[PDB]
Amino acid sequence: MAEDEGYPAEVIEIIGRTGTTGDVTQVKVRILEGRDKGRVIRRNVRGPVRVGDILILRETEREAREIKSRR
Repeated sequence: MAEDEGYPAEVIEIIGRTGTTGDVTQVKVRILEGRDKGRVIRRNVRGPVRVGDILILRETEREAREIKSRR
């Protein structure tokens, strides 16, 4: 319906837990539409999930901290 300012992604498969940051949960989702339509990525969010979930990625962030420490 014209609306294309955000491409929703449906969970295709769950990876598991992440923790560290705070009981994080990484899951893989695929683009339902938006040119690409068919792009699987790995988004990290807090809380569980269930195959079917849908969420738009207005940015998806990145967070390229890259701890200089590196030990």
